[PDB]
Amino acid sequence: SALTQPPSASGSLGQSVTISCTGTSSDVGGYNYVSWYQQHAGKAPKVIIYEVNKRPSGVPDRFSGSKSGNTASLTVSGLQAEDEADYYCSSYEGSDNFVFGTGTKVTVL
Ligand SMILES: O=C(O)c1cc(/N=N/c2ccc(S(=O)(=O)Nc3ccccn3)cc2)ccc1O
Repeated sequence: SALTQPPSASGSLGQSVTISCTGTSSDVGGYNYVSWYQQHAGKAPKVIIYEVNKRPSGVPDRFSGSKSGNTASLTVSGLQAEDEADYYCSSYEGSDNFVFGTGTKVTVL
């Protein structure tokens, strides 16, 4: 029981990176309650997106979410050096329960 994410992804500075988060019709595909977290090495996780494509305050406009079917995604557009980090998704999966993805390490070329 984990959501599927690519282990790693790279992009050039100023370009975009997209990270997918694939589950099933019982979680990612069944609800609009996908969240994304950014974690720099040895630091606490930052909430970047909730409810598929809502941003907390302080998250730049260049981070966005989308979802189609059983796959949600996070795009980091206008890639900056500080965007190098591990990124995790999560979903609601029914009955007051949540499930996390396995994480993607994003590097800048
Ligand atoms: O500042 C904020 O906006 C802020 C927002 C935060 N959002 N946290 C989350 C984390 C996950 C979700 S979610 O995509 O799972 N959505 C939901 C929605 C309703 C019930 C359960 N889950 C929803 C909100 C958490 C802390 C904060 O400070």
